[PDB]
Amino acid sequence: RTIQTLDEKVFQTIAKEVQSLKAVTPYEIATKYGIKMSLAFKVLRALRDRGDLVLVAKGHRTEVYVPK
Amino acid sequence: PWVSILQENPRVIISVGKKKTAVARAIIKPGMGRVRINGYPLELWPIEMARVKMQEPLILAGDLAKKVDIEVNVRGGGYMGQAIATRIAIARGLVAYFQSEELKKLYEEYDPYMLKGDPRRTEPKKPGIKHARS
Amino acid sequence: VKFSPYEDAVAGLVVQILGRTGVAGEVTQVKIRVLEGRDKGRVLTRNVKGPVRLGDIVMLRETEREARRIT
Amino acid sequence: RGPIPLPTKRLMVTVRRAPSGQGYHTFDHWELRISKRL
Amino acid sequence: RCLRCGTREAVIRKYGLYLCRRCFREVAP
Amino acid sequence: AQEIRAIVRIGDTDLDGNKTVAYALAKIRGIGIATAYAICRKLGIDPHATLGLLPEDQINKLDWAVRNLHELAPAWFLNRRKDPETGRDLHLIGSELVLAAKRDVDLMKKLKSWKGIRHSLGLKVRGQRTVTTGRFGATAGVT
Amino acid sequence: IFGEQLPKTSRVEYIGDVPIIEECPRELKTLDGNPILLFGKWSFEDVVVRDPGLRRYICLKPVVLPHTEGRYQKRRFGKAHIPIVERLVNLLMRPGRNTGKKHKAYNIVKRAFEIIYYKTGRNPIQVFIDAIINTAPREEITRIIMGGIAYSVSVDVSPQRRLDLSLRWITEGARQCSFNNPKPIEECLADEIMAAAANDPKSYAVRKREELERIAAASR
Amino acid sequence: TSVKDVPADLLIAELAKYIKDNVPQVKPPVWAPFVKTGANKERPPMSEDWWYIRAASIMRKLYIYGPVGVGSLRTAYGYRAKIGDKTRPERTRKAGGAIIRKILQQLEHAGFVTKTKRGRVLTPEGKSLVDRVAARIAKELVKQRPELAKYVAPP
Amino acid sequence: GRVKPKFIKSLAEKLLEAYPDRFTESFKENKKAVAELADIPSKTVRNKVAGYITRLVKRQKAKE
RNA sequence: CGUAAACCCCGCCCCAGUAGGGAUCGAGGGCUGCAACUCGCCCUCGUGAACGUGGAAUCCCUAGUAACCGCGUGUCACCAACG
RNA sequence: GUUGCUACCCCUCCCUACGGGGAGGGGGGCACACUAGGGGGACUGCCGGCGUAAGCCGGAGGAAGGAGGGGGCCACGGCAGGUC
RNA sequence: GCGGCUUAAUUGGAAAACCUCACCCGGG
Ligand SMILES: [Mg+2]
Ligand SMILES: [Mg+2]
Ligand SMILES: [Mg+2]
Ligand SMILES: [Mg+2]
Ligand SMILES: [Mg+2]
Ligand SMILES: [Mg+2]
Ligand SMILES: [Mg+2]
Ligand SMILES: [Mg+2]
Ligand SMILES: [Mg+2]
Ligand SMILES: [Mg+2]
Ligand SMILES: [Mg+2]
Ligand SMILES: [Mg+2]
Ligand SMILES: [Mg+2]
Ligand SMILES: [Mg+2]
Ligand SMILES: [Zn+2]
Repeated sequence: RTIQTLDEKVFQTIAKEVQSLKAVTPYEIATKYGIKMSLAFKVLRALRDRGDLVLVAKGHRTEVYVPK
Repeated sequence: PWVSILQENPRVIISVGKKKTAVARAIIKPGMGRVRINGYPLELWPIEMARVKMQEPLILAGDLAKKVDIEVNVRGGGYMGQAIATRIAIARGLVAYFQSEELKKLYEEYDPYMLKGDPRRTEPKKPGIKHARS
Repeated sequence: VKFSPYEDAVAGLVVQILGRTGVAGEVTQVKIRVLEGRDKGRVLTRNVKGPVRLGDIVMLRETEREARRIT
Repeated sequence: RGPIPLPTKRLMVTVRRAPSGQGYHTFDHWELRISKRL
Repeated sequence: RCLRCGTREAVIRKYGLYLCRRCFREVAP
Repeated sequence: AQEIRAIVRIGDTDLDGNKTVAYALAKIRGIGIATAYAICRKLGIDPHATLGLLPEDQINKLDWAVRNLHELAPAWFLNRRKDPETGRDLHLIGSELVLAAKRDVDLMKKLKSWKGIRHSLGLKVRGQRTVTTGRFGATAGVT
Repeated sequence: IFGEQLPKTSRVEYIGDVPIIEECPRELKTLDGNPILLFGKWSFEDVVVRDPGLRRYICLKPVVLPHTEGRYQKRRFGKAHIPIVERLVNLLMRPGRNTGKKHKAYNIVKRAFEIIYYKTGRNPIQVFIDAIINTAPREEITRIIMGGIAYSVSVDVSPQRRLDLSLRWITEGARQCSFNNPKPIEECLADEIMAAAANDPKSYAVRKREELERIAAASR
Repeated sequence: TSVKDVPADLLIAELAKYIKDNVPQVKPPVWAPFVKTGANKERPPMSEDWWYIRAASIMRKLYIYGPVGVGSLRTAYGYRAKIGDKTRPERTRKAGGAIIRKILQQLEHAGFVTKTKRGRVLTPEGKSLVDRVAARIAKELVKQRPELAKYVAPP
Repeated sequence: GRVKPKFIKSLAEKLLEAYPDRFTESFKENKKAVAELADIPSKTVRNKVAGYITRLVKRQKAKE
């Protein structure tokens, strides 16, 4: 259970879904999976620290990650 | 008029640039491709628009900028005013130092105000009204 | 041969400014020579809203009405 | 060494152009300038 | 209060000028 | 892992267990954000930790801290310092706080001071004006 | 057609009889012949404006950062010199609590361009130009009084006005989509521009232009 | 190699980590959890290492603007606040003085700061520590940004 | 400069006719001659008079 | 007086009357002054109302202008949501 | 060039990828910038068009182009205007 | 800020605790 606030069955789902996209945002993840955007931030940053994602555009609030 | 040679031989040129209330004095000498505003390197400047505005003349003059050191002293006028003043000083100093007309032509077709400066300054606040409102 | 990117719009060249018109004078009657399409060589006077110069190319959804009073 | 033109001292007095505030707020500027050399 | 006439209304203490803001306009020069 | 506790009762309040500890303790009627942050830093609990995943002993420590902050914080950090009846430094939570606040207004009314008469009349007691905004399109007293 | 000469910095690209005109010099490079990249990332070279009238007023002159100082508004038709991306930046300074925040607008536009490029695989400048071409209205209605009732009547829109209307519609659609909800302004602007480029009817700009054109067709 | 040759954020983070780990004179006081860093601030600082981060910032500012002193530092760490009623227009509030003064005294005890008649200036030990941390940051900075090599290790 | 008032044209004609040979169709020589020849304590009025004399010299050469 | 704010950067918050909003009120600590209750100003802790962009109507503004941001200053023992 | 500016130098401290760099004091200078008094500059001046000609439109050049931009000075007579 | 209402007075016109102050009560 990485990120204790999120269930593993949802985290692995977000993990498999993100590789199918061309560009992902914490807002899009929050809207698609019914979760707070602050939780979507940690969900995306965990994958970035993994190496599944690369940050390609930063800003206050919205972040842009590319799957690779 | 805005560029004054200082030493020659080891050629040194001191250029001036202005915008609103920002005054930039630039010293260009035959060194490496470095450039420093107020003792800070150009590629560590925190405000991104100001940094890019300062470095547009360097981008336009590709390898000529790689043969001279540029030391800039900018004072007053706010961050965009200082960036524009430093940009004007760098462009004028580059043209004066290298004595190039092709570079000046490029600078004027890129931005005609780069070497001509900015005449417009501000407008005062008159009594009986919230601001100038002109 | 083709100028207008759209399909329902023909092109029209501003050849001559005729003069202002409309309520408050925000319309300018202008000589427009038809570009590509039916009436390819026609010359109309049209009402154009907004600033216009000589040489401006405008899009005509229709090329029948001449229609310039805007009283 | 020589005559140095020190920056001049301004004296602004802004007054209301009305004995009682009847009408458009018109303001009168009065200036006293003092130039200094050394 | 003032200098040329005691009014006390628009006292004026700018610098060292003691005038009623209406005497000043007549004596300003 | 451990499922988050949705409701955590600390200091007679069902604080959200999905919120951070400091920003969840502030829901208590005597604890604000500053008091919650001070309590967390004094007790060594992370102020930005999820309240629903905290351990039970830390929950009891938090509850005792909310009930007895006057033992922890300085005198200048409490909502009842230099108590106008007992003379002690106190931090009142919830209902005792509300009763303590009410029994000052009641004392004003049963002395018939200016503030007491204004409280009886339901008007603003601090120096203000009523030819104006004045009349509330809201509710004045919220404590 | 002209007899008044022409200012320099303008260019004529005569095809057949029609004198196509561009107010800005597309061909610009550094001293070494290298290209100039928008934001250091996007090139100004492959961009093609498909509208002949709109080609005159879209300044596709290469600039690293689209920041003119606010010096092209004194003269009539001075907006033809302002870069189109800087026009997009300038139309982001609303409402009144964002006036003058050009750095914030620049950051928003840069993030939107990155999002557009990574979601479409196309040039962000090209997608923005296509959005403008699909959003610009070619008809308008004007007030008319028949004796007390202000009616309407169809008129044509000059290319400058078409460009202004399309830009305002895109920016206001992004702002309305971003207000009072978790969606960020950069993502709202990105989806608005991509929908405008695709001519999807969901977008605010396409809805606004369709409404205006249907009203004009009704009140010819 | 110099303070101006490295980014301020990375330098301040490295200095704060170093002072927290190796400098024991810099210690938060007993009133640290109960206060904000100024008069009219709405919430206390979130980062628990805020005392060490403030000390690192104070050291960098004391290198750059050496002879300042406590009041000039308070103006340096001021902010925009709501002084008085909260429905009035905002003003500028100087940061709190006790935090700044105690941090300067702690740094003087640690040996990185000394006093003059014009303010607290960094000692040679303080300048050495700041420049050493700057060079350590710049060594890794150059590896990702090759353009900065001309400012640190010229050919 | 939009329209030259009465005193401008009056001074222009008097200086042009008192000394018909000291003015030709250049502005610099005209400004120099009017500064030499008239009590002109204002640069703007002097410049306007010089330009107006230039235009008279143009029209007087055009008429023949 | 004086290292202005907006601004930039990093982290937390995630659409909810809320980590928005700061009215009202409780306890306390100071400043000016001869004096602070009617009737001053500042600070700490707590308390968290209306309000989710506002009908008819209506005002100002063409470029370094509008708008936003702060700073100095006038009145001033103290106090500016005003000029 | 009693003040204000720092190109040029030297003394010290610090860093050093070892080339060099940065900061402070001192000297030198008035170069740059700034400060203040006087002067120049822009006048529809040139060109294309139009017009009897007052003059208007476009363009160049120009720091500045159409009264360059802001303000002051407030005609004769009124408002039974406001101010004992 | 003005109007109105209330008032011993809430002052008179078209940066307020004293003073200001011109209003009311009481007194010199
Ligand atoms: Mg202004
Ligand atoms: Mg009050
Ligand atoms: Mg909301
Ligand atoms: Mg100082
Ligand atoms: Mg405000
Ligand atoms: Mg101040
Ligand atoms: Mg709430
Ligand atoms: Mg009290
Ligand atoms: Mg009181
Ligand atoms: Mg509070
Ligand atoms: Mg409601
Ligand atoms: Mg409103
Ligand atoms: Mg004063
Ligand atoms: Mg009294
Ligand atoms: Zn008087």
